[PDB]
Amino acid sequence: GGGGPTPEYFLMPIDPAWLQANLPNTGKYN
Repeated sequence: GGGGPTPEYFLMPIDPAWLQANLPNTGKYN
């Protein structure tokens, strides 16, 4: 989760919101 480049499973940060951030913008981070 978050908002930036690179897929979420590189680092796995504690964003709780991304799971229903229902724009085409799941699965990446900052």
